[PDB]
Amino acid sequence: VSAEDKAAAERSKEIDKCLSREKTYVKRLVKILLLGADNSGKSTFLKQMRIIGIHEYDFEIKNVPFKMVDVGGQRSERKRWFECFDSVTSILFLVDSSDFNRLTESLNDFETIVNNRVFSNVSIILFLNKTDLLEEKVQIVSIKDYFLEFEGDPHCLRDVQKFLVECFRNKRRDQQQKPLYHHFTTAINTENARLIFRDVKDTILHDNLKQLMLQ
Amino acid sequence: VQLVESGGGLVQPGGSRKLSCSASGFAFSSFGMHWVRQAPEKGLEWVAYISSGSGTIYYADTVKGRFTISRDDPKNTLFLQMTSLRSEDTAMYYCVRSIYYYGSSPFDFWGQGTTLTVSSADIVMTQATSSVPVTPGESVSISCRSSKSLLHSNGNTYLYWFLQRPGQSPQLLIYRMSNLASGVPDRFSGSGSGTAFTLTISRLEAEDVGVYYCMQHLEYPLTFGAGTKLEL
Amino acid sequence: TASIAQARKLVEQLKMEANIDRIKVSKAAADLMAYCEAHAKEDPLLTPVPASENPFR
Amino acid sequence: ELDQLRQEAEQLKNQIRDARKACADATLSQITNNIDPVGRIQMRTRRTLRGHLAKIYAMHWGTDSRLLVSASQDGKLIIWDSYTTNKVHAIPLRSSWVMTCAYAPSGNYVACGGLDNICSIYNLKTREGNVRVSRELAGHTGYLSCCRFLDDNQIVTSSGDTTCALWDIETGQQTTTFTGHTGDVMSLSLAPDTRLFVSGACDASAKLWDVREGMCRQTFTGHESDINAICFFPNGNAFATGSDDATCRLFDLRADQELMTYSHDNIICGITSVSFSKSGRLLLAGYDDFNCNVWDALKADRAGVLAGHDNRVSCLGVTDDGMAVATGSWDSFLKIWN
Amino acid sequence: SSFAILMAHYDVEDWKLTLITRVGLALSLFCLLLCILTFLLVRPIQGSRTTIHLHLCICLFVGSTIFLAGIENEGGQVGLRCRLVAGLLHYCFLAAFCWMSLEGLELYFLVVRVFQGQGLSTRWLCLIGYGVPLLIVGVSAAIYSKGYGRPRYCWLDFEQGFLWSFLGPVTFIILCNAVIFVTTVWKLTQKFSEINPDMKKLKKARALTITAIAQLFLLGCTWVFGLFIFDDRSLVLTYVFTILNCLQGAFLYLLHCLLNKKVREEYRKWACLV
Repeated sequence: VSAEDKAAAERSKEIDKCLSREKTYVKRLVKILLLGADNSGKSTFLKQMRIIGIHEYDFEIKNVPFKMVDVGGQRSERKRWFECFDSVTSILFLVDSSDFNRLTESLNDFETIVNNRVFSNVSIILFLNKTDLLEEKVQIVSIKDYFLEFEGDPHCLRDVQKFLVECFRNKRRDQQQKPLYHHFTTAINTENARLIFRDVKDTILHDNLKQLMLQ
Repeated sequence: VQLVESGGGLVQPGGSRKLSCSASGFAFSSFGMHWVRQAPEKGLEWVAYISSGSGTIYYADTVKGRFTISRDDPKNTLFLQMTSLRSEDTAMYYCVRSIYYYGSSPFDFWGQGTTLTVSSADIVMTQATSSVPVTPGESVSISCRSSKSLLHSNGNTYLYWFLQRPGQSPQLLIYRMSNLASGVPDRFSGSGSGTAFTLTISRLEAEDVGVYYCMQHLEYPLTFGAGTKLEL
Repeated sequence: TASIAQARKLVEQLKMEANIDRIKVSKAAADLMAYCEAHAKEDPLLTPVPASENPFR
Repeated sequence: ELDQLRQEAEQLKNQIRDARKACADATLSQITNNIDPVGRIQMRTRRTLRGHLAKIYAMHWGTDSRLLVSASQDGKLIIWDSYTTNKVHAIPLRSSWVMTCAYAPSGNYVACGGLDNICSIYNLKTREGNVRVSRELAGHTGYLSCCRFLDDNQIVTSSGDTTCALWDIETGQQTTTFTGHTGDVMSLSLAPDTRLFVSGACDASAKLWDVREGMCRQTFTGHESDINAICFFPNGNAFATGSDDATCRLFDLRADQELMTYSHDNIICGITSVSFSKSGRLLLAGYDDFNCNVWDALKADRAGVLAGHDNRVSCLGVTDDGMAVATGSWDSFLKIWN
Repeated sequence: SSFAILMAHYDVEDWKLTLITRVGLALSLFCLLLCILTFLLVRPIQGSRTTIHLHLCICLFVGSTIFLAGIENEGGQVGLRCRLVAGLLHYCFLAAFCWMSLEGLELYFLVVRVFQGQGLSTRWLCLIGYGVPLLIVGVSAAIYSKGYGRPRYCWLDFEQGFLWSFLGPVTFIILCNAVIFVTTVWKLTQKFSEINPDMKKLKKARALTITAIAQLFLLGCTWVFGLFIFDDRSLVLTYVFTILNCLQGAFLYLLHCLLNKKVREEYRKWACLV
């Protein structure tokens, strides 16, 4: 309107188009939060997923974006500010099973994380890592030397596996508004993405159907 | 930054010609471009204007329909094409950069120009005088006149002061009538009353001579004055 | 003797925080309200301005 | 030994308590019991600024009261002209979880910081035509809460590792560090004279700090949970805090005790942001109930409400000339009120 | 002369049908108008589904108003008014059916592909809803423009099979939506226990019976009976068609507006404000 604010308006329109070019990508994004341990082989899992303070990873599966957030051992943060992950759809937990002496430690973290208020509407995906040293240790070292509630024999693998899963599952107060999932992977390094994909799809379908059922 | 132009020469009546400008050292994809002309022994005149985003184009009234202005962002090259030249098109050309957002300083960097030889709503400015003898150590005020108010409703004022030292390209002295451009000694100033404006220089020294120009940018087209020559 | 050093540091901090010039509450409240009333006439949010001079009108 | 030092500390604490109690000759309510209520304040939207794609987390006004910077959790800063809702600049960031921003007084630089534990300083006036980063400041061991400029070469930084730092921008090294809190720190503010500054630290305690020396001069207590906001009164001898107790408090630095409490029975949500006005008469605060409240500071009553947002309000700002108010909330919009 | 003459094929005449048609269309018009108001007013519920609901309600309101106003003719020679009325009714009802098809496609996106990486723009939805009916009317008029209007009614003649110009687009829609409905219900019966764990057999059964009936009156499958109204020896189907389809809008609101929780919250907020 003054021969120079017209140029300013044109500049603003260019910036507006540049911003609006990204909404179609922001609106189709899935976020996962990864938690693990120093001995749990997080790096090997990330490398084998063909990917690439806080680390970010971005990839795509079957034309759907995915973003993964690696917290480099900052779990000591226990205040509400650190719960700015309210947009997350799943928490992926890697836990060791061959080093029995550390197992209890993992549980003490687990019960701390999944019982917070913000994560009551999110799903938990549990991985028991590498799960093949047990096949060579259950016949060597009995699992009764560290735990007392076990009822089965030291040598049958299935009993030990069921016991582990039950101990992990019994840590949730008001267990689940969305279910817990679990799998066994050693060096598969190829099929993990499909399992994550199916579990995320089930959670989103859960939410869609609950939204549709408005009576 | 740096701008280098090319394409001059001598032409016969009829025919066509093409001029090019190449930029180096800055973000050519966020600036706006102007082409300005100069008579062999006289003042300046605006030729054409193109803007970033390729949204607007403005041409001159004396040459509309024979000329075409265009740009190419990835290669940083600007083109002007001309046809059917007459004896009134003997002149020396220059390119000018300008950027418009809140607080910018348009007309900051001028190129080096080139030579080309051929065998009622506009606001008219008048330069007060052609020559003023001065001496080193004194102060000087150089003034020019206008035909309409240059103060728009939003607090602005649109008159520009440039200087042309002997044998060089123009350099910005004052933008928007009261400000000071970068890389300039702090002994210059500008002020004036409605439609009558004046540039003030204190402590006249060497390499402070040339010819001074006052330009307007309120509403296309752009119009120049005759110029004022200084003798030290 | 890390505990002794920590206790000494706490004692030093408290000693520094002890001998500080103090005044009454009434003077502080008086200063606050005086500052408010002094510039009460120039606050555009608390006292509106004519519509003509308002940039956002 | 340890017991004797503890007993001496207890004696000093008793001395401090007695000194604080002896100076309470009156309450703030009794002195100002003859001041006219402000009445009712009905503010309204003047412009709506659109364009962000996520939640706003911080904003800062400029020194000319026309330009502002805003920042969201999608990795972008935007410099807006508030008169014509023009966009002057859009700057992309390198990390997405970023929790503070600031605007340099001279109009040349900006700053940002967050979970990457590094503070970035950006330059605006360039001969090439772009906005490019100039400094990265590193040395903290925890997340970054707030950062404010002091001059064109000195900056102040607060983190959640219980420390604060003063930085020289030209060199890139800390000149002094402030330690003495137990829990992590959330917010800080600077006095008009630019010689002292205050901060609160998630332990129901607040501290005042001296820049030229490096020592803590005094601390105050009284809350029951975290402290989420803090601000300076215009004259530089007062401050106000908000907490997750839904209770706001006003402290003075020369009375060495608490002065005023703002609370209501129908409110059960905490305070996210606090700011003052030009004359110190309006105290403005954003809550988790989806709106903002305008308090009369010297009365501790409700003067007005701003209820235009569809989500939690987390950013509140006031001009240097007193002509506007700016709000930003989780709905991805900024609003200007007058 | 009732509302069952639209899908009639033997010039049915009876007064009971006329009375049913009048009462049903009156209630439908009232409910549909107040539907449009409510969907324009309530904020927290914008999305694709709200848009398609709004457009469907508008089309039904306009078409029902025209039909109730001007179907009956003078019984003699046909003027221009009768032909224009026939064309306008044809366009309006085809528009309603296309909005129903778009509702079905939305449900497909919502239940088949859970990923929210798709979606459509308001412009394309408006183009598809109001564009195909115009093309169909234009082509039909170009081929045979003497078929519009009848000696006793301003509806399509039976010559050359011209009535199929309304039963062509309709049938093809139903046989698609009838698929989607089944799929949706099926999946709910594999999930209800995991969404409401404290419900018995009655609660679950009632929850899977109050939802399916709600979904039936958008996917316009209640019309199927009317496709068989072609004999004077079969009046039970005609009565079913008239009584069920005249109450389309009233059932739409009783299912999708009153029984929604957020709508009740906004209604209570409105009452508190005023």
